[PDB]
Amino acid sequence: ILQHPDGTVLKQLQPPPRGPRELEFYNMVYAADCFDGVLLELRKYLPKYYGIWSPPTAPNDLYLKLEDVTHKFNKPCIMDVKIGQKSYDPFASSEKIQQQVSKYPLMEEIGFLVLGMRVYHVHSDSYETENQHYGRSLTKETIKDGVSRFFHNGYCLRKDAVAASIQKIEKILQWFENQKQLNFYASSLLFVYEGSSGGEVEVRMIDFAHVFPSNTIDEGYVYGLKHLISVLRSILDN
Ligand SMILES: COc1cc(O)c2c(=O)c(O)c(-c3ccc(O)c(O)c3)oc2c1
Repeated sequence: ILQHPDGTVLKQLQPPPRGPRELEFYNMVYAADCFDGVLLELRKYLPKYYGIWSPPTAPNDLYLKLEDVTHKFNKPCIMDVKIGQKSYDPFASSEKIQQQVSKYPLMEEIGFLVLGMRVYHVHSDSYETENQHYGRSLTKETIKDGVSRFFHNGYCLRKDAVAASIQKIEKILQWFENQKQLNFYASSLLFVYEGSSGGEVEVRMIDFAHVFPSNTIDEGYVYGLKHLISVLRSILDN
């Protein structure tokens, strides 16, 4: 993900079929002639999309030009959380389903997975980062404390950012409770708050290489959001 100074990032398309599917998702949602109310409302929760991009001398090399959701922050604290009970799509082979469930076998039980975090610590004027193995190590016994770490700045728990995150997730949940036309697999929520207020908190949906047409509620995604809200809610009692 290449960061441009003008507040928009360039996300390289994943290899096929994943990159192409993510391009068609953004194109569908941000279609200039779209008047589907479900899709127009969905735009509120995604990074703004500026179209396909490639370097002038390299039309082979495909990127999505997207809003940098951290741009308005001075010391952004960033957490990426995968949502859903299944991290594989409805058309995966048995081998791939097994590979995806083995990556984190608690996905069905918990409904979400912390992919990484970058947290600003006030006393040291520095960041502490957690990679993919942090969230994959969390169980039902340790998910609450695992999530809490994102909101602890070295001297206090940022309950303002926790409460704001609940309020922003709730609008996303309401969108999912009022649509029956898309199911989202291996998609995420990007959380951002100000490390240096309630407070600039940004919560945005990202990662759309496995979004499919459907006739039903995305039950796995709803389950994940609800459980994530419940965990964040319990953190307010710390
Ligand atoms: C579909 O994918 C997207 C779309 C986006 O719009 C952003 C985005 O805006 C962003 O800041 C980041 C990001 C930047 C720096 C980090 O350290 C980090 O963990 C995430 O990832 C994105 C991914």
